[PDB]
Amino acid sequence: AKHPVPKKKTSKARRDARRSHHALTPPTLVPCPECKAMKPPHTVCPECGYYAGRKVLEV
Amino acid sequence: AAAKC
Amino acid sequence: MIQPQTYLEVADNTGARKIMCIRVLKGSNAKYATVGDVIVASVKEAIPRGAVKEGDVVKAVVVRTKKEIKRPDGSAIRFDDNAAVIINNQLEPRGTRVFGPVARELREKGFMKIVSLAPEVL
Amino acid sequence: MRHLKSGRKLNRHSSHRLALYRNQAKSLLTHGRITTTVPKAKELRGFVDHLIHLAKRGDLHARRLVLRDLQDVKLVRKLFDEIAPRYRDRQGGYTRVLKLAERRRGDGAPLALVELVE
Amino acid sequence: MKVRASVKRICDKCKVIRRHGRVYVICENPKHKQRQG
Amino acid sequence: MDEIRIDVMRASGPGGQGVNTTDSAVRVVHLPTGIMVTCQDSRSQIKNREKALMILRSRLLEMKRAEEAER
Amino acid sequence: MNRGALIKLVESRYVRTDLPEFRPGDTVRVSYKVKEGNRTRIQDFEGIVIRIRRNGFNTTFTVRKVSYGVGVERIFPLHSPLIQKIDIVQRGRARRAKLYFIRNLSDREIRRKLRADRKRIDQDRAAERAA
Amino acid sequence: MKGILGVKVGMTRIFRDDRAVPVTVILAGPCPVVQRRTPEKDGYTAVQLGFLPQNPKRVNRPLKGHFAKAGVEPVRILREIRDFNPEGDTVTVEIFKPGERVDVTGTSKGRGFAGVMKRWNFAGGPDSHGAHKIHRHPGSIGNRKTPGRVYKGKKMAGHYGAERVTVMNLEVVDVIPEENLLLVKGAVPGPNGGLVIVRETKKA
RNA sequence: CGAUGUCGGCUCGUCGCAUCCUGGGGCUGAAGAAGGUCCCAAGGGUUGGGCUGUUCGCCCAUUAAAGCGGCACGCGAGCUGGGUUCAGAACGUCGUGAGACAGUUCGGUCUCUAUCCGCCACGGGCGCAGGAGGCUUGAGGGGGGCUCUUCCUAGUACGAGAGGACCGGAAGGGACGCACCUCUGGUUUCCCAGCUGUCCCUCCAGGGGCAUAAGCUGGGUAGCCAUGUGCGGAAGGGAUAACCGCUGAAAGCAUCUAAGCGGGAAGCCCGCCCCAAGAUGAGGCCUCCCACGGCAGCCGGUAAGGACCCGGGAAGACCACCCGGUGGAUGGGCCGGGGGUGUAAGCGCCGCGAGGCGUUGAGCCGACCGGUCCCAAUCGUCCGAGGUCU
Ligand SMILES: [Mg+2]
Ligand SMILES: [Mg+2]
Ligand SMILES: [Mg+2]
Ligand SMILES: [Mg+2]
Ligand SMILES: [Mg+2]
Ligand SMILES: [Mg+2]
Ligand SMILES: [Mg+2]
Ligand SMILES: [Mg+2]
Ligand SMILES: [Mg+2]
Ligand SMILES: [Mg+2]
Ligand SMILES: [Mg+2]
Ligand SMILES: [Mg+2]
Ligand SMILES: [Mg+2]
Ligand SMILES: [Mg+2]
Ligand SMILES: [Mg+2]
Ligand SMILES: [Mg+2]
Ligand SMILES: [Mg+2]
Ligand SMILES: [Mg+2]
Ligand SMILES: [Mg+2]
Ligand SMILES: [Mg+2]
Ligand SMILES: [Mg+2]
Ligand SMILES: [Mg+2]
Ligand SMILES: [Mg+2]
Ligand SMILES: [Mg+2]
Ligand SMILES: [Mg+2]
Ligand SMILES: [Mg+2]
Ligand SMILES: [Mg+2]
Ligand SMILES: [Mg+2]
Ligand SMILES: [Mg+2]
Ligand SMILES: [Mg+2]
Ligand SMILES: [Mg+2]
Ligand SMILES: [Mg+2]
Ligand SMILES: [Mg+2]
Ligand SMILES: [Mg+2]
Ligand SMILES: [Mg+2]
Ligand SMILES: [Mg+2]
Ligand SMILES: [Mg+2]
Ligand SMILES: [Mg+2]
Ligand SMILES: [Mg+2]
Ligand SMILES: [Mg+2]
Ligand SMILES: [Mg+2]
Ligand SMILES: [Mg+2]
Ligand SMILES: [Mg+2]
Ligand SMILES: [Mg+2]
Ligand SMILES: [Mg+2]
Ligand SMILES: [Mg+2]
Ligand SMILES: [Mg+2]
Ligand SMILES: [Mg+2]
Ligand SMILES: [Mg+2]
Ligand SMILES: [Mg+2]
Ligand SMILES: [Mg+2]
Ligand SMILES: [Mg+2]
Ligand SMILES: [Mg+2]
Ligand SMILES: [Mg+2]
Ligand SMILES: [Mg+2]
Ligand SMILES: [Mg+2]
Ligand SMILES: [Mg+2]
Ligand SMILES: [Mg+2]
Ligand SMILES: [Mg+2]
Ligand SMILES: [Mg+2]
Ligand SMILES: [Mg+2]
Ligand SMILES: [Mg+2]
Ligand SMILES: [Mg+2]
Ligand SMILES: [Mg+2]
Ligand SMILES: [Mg+2]
Ligand SMILES: [Mg+2]
Ligand SMILES: [Mg+2]
Ligand SMILES: [Mg+2]
Ligand SMILES: [Mg+2]
Ligand SMILES: [Mg+2]
Ligand SMILES: [Mg+2]
Ligand SMILES: [Mg+2]
Ligand SMILES: [Mg+2]
Ligand SMILES: [Mg+2]
Ligand SMILES: [Mg+2]
Ligand SMILES: [Mg+2]
Ligand SMILES: [Mg+2]
Ligand SMILES: [Mg+2]
Ligand SMILES: [Mg+2]
Ligand SMILES: [Mg+2]
Ligand SMILES: [Mg+2]
Ligand SMILES: [Mg+2]
Ligand SMILES: [Mg+2]
Ligand SMILES: [Mg+2]
Ligand SMILES: [Mg+2]
Ligand SMILES: [Mg+2]
Ligand SMILES: [Mg+2]
Ligand SMILES: [Mg+2]
Ligand SMILES: [Mg+2]
Ligand SMILES: [Mg+2]
Ligand SMILES: [Mg+2]
Ligand SMILES: [Mg+2]
Ligand SMILES: [Mg+2]
Ligand SMILES: [Mg+2]
Ligand SMILES: [Mg+2]
Ligand SMILES: [Mg+2]
Ligand SMILES: [Mg+2]
Ligand SMILES: [Mg+2]
Ligand SMILES: [Mg+2]
Ligand SMILES: [Mg+2]
Ligand SMILES: [Mg+2]
Ligand SMILES: [Mg+2]
Ligand SMILES: [Mg+2]
Ligand SMILES: [Mg+2]
Ligand SMILES: [Mg+2]
Ligand SMILES: [Mg+2]
Ligand SMILES: [Mg+2]
Ligand SMILES: [Mg+2]
Ligand SMILES: [Mg+2]
Ligand SMILES: [Mg+2]
Ligand SMILES: [Mg+2]
Ligand SMILES: [Mg+2]
Ligand SMILES: [Mg+2]
Ligand SMILES: [Mg+2]
Ligand SMILES: [Mg+2]
Ligand SMILES: [Mg+2]
Ligand SMILES: [Mg+2]
Ligand SMILES: [Mg+2]
Ligand SMILES: [Mg+2]
Ligand SMILES: [Mg+2]
Ligand SMILES: [Mg+2]
Ligand SMILES: [Mg+2]
Ligand SMILES: [Mg+2]
Ligand SMILES: [Mg+2]
Ligand SMILES: [Mg+2]
Ligand SMILES: [Mg+2]
Ligand SMILES: [Mg+2]
Ligand SMILES: [Mg+2]
Ligand SMILES: [Mg+2]
Ligand SMILES: [Mg+2]
Ligand SMILES: [Mg+2]
Ligand SMILES: [Mg+2]
Ligand SMILES: [Mg+2]
Ligand SMILES: [Mg+2]
Ligand SMILES: [Mg+2]
Ligand SMILES: [Mg+2]
Ligand SMILES: [Mg+2]
Ligand SMILES: [Mg+2]
Ligand SMILES: [Mg+2]
Ligand SMILES: [Mg+2]
Ligand SMILES: [Mg+2]
Ligand SMILES: [Mg+2]
Ligand SMILES: [Mg+2]
Ligand SMILES: [Mg+2]
Ligand SMILES: [Mg+2]
Ligand SMILES: [Mg+2]
Ligand SMILES: [Mg+2]
Ligand SMILES: [Mg+2]
Ligand SMILES: [Mg+2]
Ligand SMILES: [Mg+2]
Ligand SMILES: [Mg+2]
Ligand SMILES: [Mg+2]
Ligand SMILES: [Mg+2]
Ligand SMILES: [Mg+2]
Ligand SMILES: [Mg+2]
Ligand SMILES: [Mg+2]
Ligand SMILES: [Mg+2]
Ligand SMILES: [Mg+2]
Ligand SMILES: [Mg+2]
Ligand SMILES: [Mg+2]
Ligand SMILES: [Mg+2]
Ligand SMILES: [Mg+2]
Ligand SMILES: [Mg+2]
Ligand SMILES: [Mg+2]
Ligand SMILES: [Mg+2]
Ligand SMILES: [Mg+2]
Ligand SMILES: [Mg+2]
Ligand SMILES: [Mg+2]
Ligand SMILES: [Mg+2]
Ligand SMILES: [Mg+2]
Ligand SMILES: [Mg+2]
Ligand SMILES: [Mg+2]
Ligand SMILES: [Mg+2]
Ligand SMILES: [Mg+2]
Ligand SMILES: [Mg+2]
Ligand SMILES: [Mg+2]
Ligand SMILES: [Mg+2]
Ligand SMILES: [Mg+2]
Ligand SMILES: [Mg+2]
Ligand SMILES: [Mg+2]
Ligand SMILES: [Mg+2]
Ligand SMILES: [Mg+2]
Ligand SMILES: [Mg+2]
Ligand SMILES: [Mg+2]
Ligand SMILES: [Mg+2]
Ligand SMILES: [Mg+2]
Ligand SMILES: [Mg+2]
Ligand SMILES: [Mg+2]
Ligand SMILES: [Mg+2]
Ligand SMILES: [Mg+2]
Ligand SMILES: [Mg+2]
Ligand SMILES: [Mg+2]
Ligand SMILES: [Mg+2]
Ligand SMILES: [Mg+2]
Ligand SMILES: [Mg+2]
Ligand SMILES: [Mg+2]
Ligand SMILES: [Zn+2]
Ligand SMILES: [Zn+2]
Repeated sequence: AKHPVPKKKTSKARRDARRSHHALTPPTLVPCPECKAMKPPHTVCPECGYYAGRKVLEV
Repeated sequence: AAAKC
Repeated sequence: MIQPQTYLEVADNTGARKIMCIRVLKGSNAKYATVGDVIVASVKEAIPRGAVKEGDVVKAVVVRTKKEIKRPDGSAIRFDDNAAVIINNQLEPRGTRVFGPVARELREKGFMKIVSLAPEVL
Repeated sequence: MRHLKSGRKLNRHSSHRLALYRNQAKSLLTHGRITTTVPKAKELRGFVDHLIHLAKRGDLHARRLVLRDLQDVKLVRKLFDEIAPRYRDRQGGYTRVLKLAERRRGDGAPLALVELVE
Repeated sequence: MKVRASVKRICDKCKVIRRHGRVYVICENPKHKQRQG
Repeated sequence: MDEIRIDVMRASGPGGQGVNTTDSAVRVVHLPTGIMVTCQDSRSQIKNREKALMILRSRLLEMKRAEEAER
Repeated sequence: MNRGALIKLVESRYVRTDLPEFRPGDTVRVSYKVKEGNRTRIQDFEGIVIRIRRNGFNTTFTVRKVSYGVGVERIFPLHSPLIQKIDIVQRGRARRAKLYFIRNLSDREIRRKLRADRKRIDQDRAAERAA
Repeated sequence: MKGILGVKVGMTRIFRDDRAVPVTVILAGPCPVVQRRTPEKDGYTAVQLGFLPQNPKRVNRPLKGHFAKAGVEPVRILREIRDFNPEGDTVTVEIFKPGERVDVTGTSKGRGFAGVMKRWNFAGGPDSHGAHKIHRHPGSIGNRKTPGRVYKGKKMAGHYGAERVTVMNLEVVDVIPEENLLLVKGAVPGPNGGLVIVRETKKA
């Protein structure tokens, strides 16, 4: 190869147009039925230890 | 690098 | 699957023992020859005082291939060597004996005298 | 392409991955429940279930077969005398993977528990 | 058909006609047929 | 010159960018007899065409002067 | 649906059960219906079964025989209608499912490696004693 | 012009006149006429076929209303056969007889991101003689300052397969109507279990 | 000249047409067959080798043919580096010499990261005046487009004979293209077995690690594949080119033309296959929800629907697409079948023993075809119309 290199400085408008896709999405959170605390679905509740109606781990 | 000789 | 550079044993008594394929006589640009196809070949090894001699450019029909030939009945057949019978421009053998079995495909392709002279048609 | 290919690679060559499943098997049959990353946990189920099912068979042949992976006669002895009887009437499904809520701090890895079923 | 830039009568039985924007020579002798081109 | 074919092409050997891109080499073919003469003696195609035609003539002459001798 | 069952159902009209069981290492004689110019005749191909690749109705087997100084291998569909009959000529004992290695063996070398399978020879002699 | 929806079952081969016939098995029957496109209403002629009954618990209200207007049980797949007006309200394999020639359309197998060699049969590069990290590369893609660009449609690496492919003029080897089975000679796009469409050939 | 890398090869093409072949013609010193010559025609095709760095050229064996050119003598931020084109050395030659040479000879550092245009793929956003789920028309694009041999007609027409047709009709190929995995043939990183050295478990027996990122070897399912299989080039309609006419003046004849009408190419349009309504000119059909509440706008709560999350998938870089989510057979397990390996361990018997025999087609056993709720797709959350004007 022959060491490609930017031909022009990227403008403030262009670099920020590139970043139009970089916003995070907030995490999906559901209320845990046992203790009402918000937590990701399909995970053992890290607050009360519950999943699928029963206790699965100590907290 | 070769030369234009 | 015979192509240029391929060596074949000679299954006749012309005196040629080994021919080297130089052309697949099958249209403009055939990649391979199988049983019943004709090739042009150089004679790479011959026994003394034969019909043909080393260095001759000759024609031959392929009679056995190591690549298996498949058949409409769903079967196949495979030989231990690649072998050919030297012929003239009228497709007739140039020797008087044919050594070893030959593919029945040769019958279907008008090499009847060869089929006649072979000790087994398979 | 990977069309209809079964089996995860986990960025380990063939012997490292085999040894990985063996060691995770030993830890699981030892502690009953272990935490690991989600993909490892999913793959561990079948590796361990097979060793438990062979233990449920109980013959000498099965014991020597289980021994090729577990290597530990005490642990195999615990497998045949304590673990396997719990599953006599169970037709597979001896292991359970539930996913944890909080990721590993230093690399973001999603975690899960794998445990023997009751 | 002769195709050339100079088309003329070759024999006394030749006929110069203009059909379809082109000059032709026609003749009972088929050697003498000419198109200008 | 109607029974003669003249081929031009790049020459062999030294010259740098010049010899790489210049059709200085010449071949002259006597089409009936088939005998050829080549010349890349100079840098110029026209000089090599002239020298090649000279040698070709001289050689066809010796061929004609020799069959005349054998008769 | 059950795609496997559909294919087996399509195939079942073409399945045979008249042929004797054989194994790689056995010497076998396939009488094969062969067309020759106009007519059809039966041609016997006898040799050692060096391979049986299984796929239900699509099973094929390969038979090897040295014919007039040249090795010949014929590959047969096990359920082809072109096969008149297969006669077991001999039971050989092999240690592996595919006998490719016998292509590079001498005559005595094959004789030594594929010895007579007494067990299945006795099974063959005990059968045919059902009169 | 007749047609039917079907599923690729798998390949096998049958024997017919002492010949092995490679076949692909298709499960085509039965397809209920769900809507007929007419010149008066739609500007063209076609029959919307259904295929495979579906769990009504998974069929939303817009689709349930569509099936209702036909009095037809909910169906997994709706495809139109263009320029086809069957007599009945159901289409079965019976529309084909052994010996006819059909066109089969399916969704090819997806190679994903495919190299220039797999996708376009390019020659790639040499494997020795100094070839430097280009063994599967496409080589030159243009000229120089004229035209100074790359043509549209340029053969390059990219996605391959999982696209509509129609293979044409296939022999109908057999029709087994009690199982809704069509047997076709040769190869048919896509994987086992794929949806296919079987039309009367356009070859003559 | 504060650098526009210079030959040939390779790779990938694309264009021109002054056409190499194939298609259509006129003239022929065209009997037929085969040629010559010119005209039309760029749709497709245009082989493999020996020599040399070669371009070029010659040669071998074929072919329908083995076209010629443009694209920075197309293409080195795509590869090569044999030649050219530095520093070493040598021969011939020139020079007293240092050195010199379109003279020769052997050797001689070719730079991981693509910003913008362009190109191949794939998404995100908004738009297409209600909000939605399907199914579609095809403007416009793209793909493709080759050709040979044999047979019949008929050994006829033609020819003294040798030779040997048109027209029409069959059959079989080569190369290329798309798809496919039944067959043939590959792979198959752990699916089975055998084998050595060493260390270990547990002493025997049986096993495990390592010898590669498989220690080695014999095999090998599914998948992915070609060497394997199917299928394609069309047919057909239309309009034409050169060319051939009909009728027919000007110009009592003649004229394909000036009025008008025919015939006529592998080319052109359509036809075939694929894309496609961002076709902002944003199309059509079938179905679904519906006038909600608060000062062409805002604010919520909803509808039909959708997304999030999860189980996955011959779908896939991510994304997307597709299926499934307990009213469930989606993955995992388990079971049956297929498939591979080829007769496990243990035991008993024979042998001094290595081993052999039997139990036994046994044991093991990825992915393939199925069954089975045993394990996991728990529980949910958030979006999402109220329809401008004439
Ligand atoms: Mg580079
Ligand atoms: Mg470079
Ligand atoms: Mg480099
Ligand atoms: Mg760089
Ligand atoms: Mg700049
Ligand atoms: Mg920049
Ligand atoms: Mg700036
Ligand atoms: Mg700014
Ligand atoms: Mg800035
Ligand atoms: Mg930018
Ligand atoms: Mg800013
Ligand atoms: Mg970025
Ligand atoms: Mg954010
Ligand atoms: Mg011989
Ligand atoms: Mg001989
Ligand atoms: Mg010699
Ligand atoms: Mg000699
Ligand atoms: Mg001979
Ligand atoms: Mg790939
Ligand atoms: Mg893929
Ligand atoms: Mg890969
Ligand atoms: Mg799988
Ligand atoms: Mg594995
Ligand atoms: Mg890695
Ligand atoms: Mg790694
Ligand atoms: Mg990594
Ligand atoms: Mg690592
Ligand atoms: Mg290792
Ligand atoms: Mg442990
Ligand atoms: Mg604890
Ligand atoms: Mg841990
Ligand atoms: Mg881990
Ligand atoms: Mg398993
Ligand atoms: Mg015991
Ligand atoms: Mg979970
Ligand atoms: Mg940390
Ligand atoms: Mg860290
Ligand atoms: Mg998470
Ligand atoms: Mg004149
Ligand atoms: Mg006249
Ligand atoms: Mg000239
Ligand atoms: Mg030059
Ligand atoms: Mg030189
Ligand atoms: Mg110099
Ligand atoms: Mg030099
Ligand atoms: Mg110059
Ligand atoms: Mg199947
Ligand atoms: Mg023998
Ligand atoms: Mg022995
Ligand atoms: Mg025995
Ligand atoms: Mg499909
Ligand atoms: Mg479809
Ligand atoms: Mg698909
Ligand atoms: Mg495929
Ligand atoms: Mg590639
Ligand atoms: Mg390829
Ligand atoms: Mg491809
Ligand atoms: Mg290549
Ligand atoms: Mg290659
Ligand atoms: Mg390499
Ligand atoms: Mg290099
Ligand atoms: Mg490179
Ligand atoms: Mg390399
Ligand atoms: Mg490249
Ligand atoms: Mg440039
Ligand atoms: Mg350049
Ligand atoms: Mg430009
Ligand atoms: Mg795709
Ligand atoms: Mg396609
Ligand atoms: Mg056909
Ligand atoms: Mg039939
Ligand atoms: Mg059925
Ligand atoms: Mg300069
Ligand atoms: Mg500068
Ligand atoms: Mg500058
Ligand atoms: Mg510079
Ligand atoms: Mg060109
Ligand atoms: Mg022209
Ligand atoms: Mg022509
Ligand atoms: Mg012509
Ligand atoms: Mg003639
Ligand atoms: Mg004549
Ligand atoms: Mg002519
Ligand atoms: Mg002319
Ligand atoms: Mg052309
Ligand atoms: Mg050549
Ligand atoms: Mg050589
Ligand atoms: Mg060469
Ligand atoms: Mg050369
Ligand atoms: Mg030269
Ligand atoms: Mg010629
Ligand atoms: Mg010709
Ligand atoms: Mg250049
Ligand atoms: Mg060039
Ligand atoms: Mg270049
Ligand atoms: Mg370079
Ligand atoms: Mg270069
Ligand atoms: Mg460049
Ligand atoms: Mg550059
Ligand atoms: Mg570049
Ligand atoms: Mg550049
Ligand atoms: Mg060099
Ligand atoms: Mg070098
Ligand atoms: Mg210097
Ligand atoms: Mg001297
Ligand atoms: Mg002096
Ligand atoms: Mg002097
Ligand atoms: Mg001197
Ligand atoms: Mg000098
Ligand atoms: Mg010099
Ligand atoms: Mg010179
Ligand atoms: Mg030199
Ligand atoms: Mg020298
Ligand atoms: Mg040099
Ligand atoms: Mg050296
Ligand atoms: Mg580098
Ligand atoms: Mg960029
Ligand atoms: Mg720019
Ligand atoms: Mg761009
Ligand atoms: Mg979009
Ligand atoms: Mg509208
Ligand atoms: Mg609206
Ligand atoms: Mg929609
Ligand atoms: Mg949908
Ligand atoms: Mg459409
Ligand atoms: Mg269009
Ligand atoms: Mg447009
Ligand atoms: Mg078009
Ligand atoms: Mg065409
Ligand atoms: Mg005749
Ligand atoms: Mg007649
Ligand atoms: Mg004659
Ligand atoms: Mg004809
Ligand atoms: Mg093409
Ligand atoms: Mg393909
Ligand atoms: Mg496939
Ligand atoms: Mg298969
Ligand atoms: Mg296969
Ligand atoms: Mg195979
Ligand atoms: Mg294993
Ligand atoms: Mg060991
Ligand atoms: Mg031991
Ligand atoms: Mg160790
Ligand atoms: Mg190691
Ligand atoms: Mg090694
Ligand atoms: Mg090993
Ligand atoms: Mg292996
Ligand atoms: Mg293999
Ligand atoms: Mg396989
Ligand atoms: Mg295989
Ligand atoms: Mg396979
Ligand atoms: Mg494939
Ligand atoms: Mg192939
Ligand atoms: Mg074809
Ligand atoms: Mg055609
Ligand atoms: Mg017309
Ligand atoms: Mg008149
Ligand atoms: Mg008239
Ligand atoms: Mg007019
Ligand atoms: Mg007309
Ligand atoms: Mg007419
Ligand atoms: Mg479409
Ligand atoms: Mg739209
Ligand atoms: Mg659309
Ligand atoms: Mg607008
Ligand atoms: Mg509007
Ligand atoms: Mg527009
Ligand atoms: Mg509008
Ligand atoms: Mg619309
Ligand atoms: Mg419309
Ligand atoms: Mg969606
Ligand atoms: Mg996935
Ligand atoms: Mg995705
Ligand atoms: Mg992601
Ligand atoms: Mg993904
Ligand atoms: Mg996402
Ligand atoms: Mg869903
Ligand atoms: Mg749910
Ligand atoms: Mg399931
Ligand atoms: Mg299951
Ligand atoms: Mg899975
Ligand atoms: Mg089985
Ligand atoms: Mg079996
Ligand atoms: Mg035994
Ligand atoms: Mg045993
Ligand atoms: Mg033992
Ligand atoms: Mg034993
Ligand atoms: Mg004893
Ligand atoms: Mg033994
Ligand atoms: Mg078995
Ligand atoms: Mg095992
Ligand atoms: Mg098992
Ligand atoms: Mg099984
Ligand atoms: Mg399959
Ligand atoms: Mg059930
Ligand atoms: Mg909840
Ligand atoms: Zn909780
Ligand atoms: Zn005249």
